[PDB]
Amino acid sequence: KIHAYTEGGKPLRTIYLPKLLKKVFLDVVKPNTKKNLETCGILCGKLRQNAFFITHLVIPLQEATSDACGTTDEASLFEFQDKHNLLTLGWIHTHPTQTCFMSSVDLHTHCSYQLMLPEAIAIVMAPSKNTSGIFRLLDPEGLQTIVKCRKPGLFHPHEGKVYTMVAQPGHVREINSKLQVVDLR
Ligand SMILES: [Zn+2]
Ligand SMILES: [Zn+2]
Repeated sequence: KIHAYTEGGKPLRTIYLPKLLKKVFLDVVKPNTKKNLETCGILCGKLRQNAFFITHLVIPLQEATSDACGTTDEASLFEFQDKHNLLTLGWIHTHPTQTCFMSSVDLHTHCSYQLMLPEAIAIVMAPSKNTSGIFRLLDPEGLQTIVKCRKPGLFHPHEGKVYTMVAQPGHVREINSKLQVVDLR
């Protein structure tokens, strides 16, 4: 039995993550990584008995670059999530050649995730360098920094420690659960 807490003491509910998810996602977006392109996908699922279970990897309509990859139809995703009663628990994306780390845009993106949902996680694939990582912002020091950060330019550095890695064991907990990929493209 694990109880995890935030930098400021808020308790963190567990997130159950399918062991298959990471490689399945890497497979689904292989067309972009072999083409050296960033591909993101949304981690959805249910609140059941005070924990979150990730049940769906939703791949949104998106615009992929070598360095970022936002969603480009937020409405089709919301329809889909509303239809199937699916909360957002985080997201995952590929760094095709780059290392395993949270880029500057990656922290601004995750910031609005972790604001909606304190437990939210960002998963990062580095398929060339053969690494992955599950990250979150520091709560509150790191959210504070990124909410105050209206500074410009998309690789802009950040003051002090901004993000960290969900720990092992943690509030993220890998299990052998079934998995559904939903490709919205
Ligand atoms: Zn990134
Ligand atoms: Zn910034």
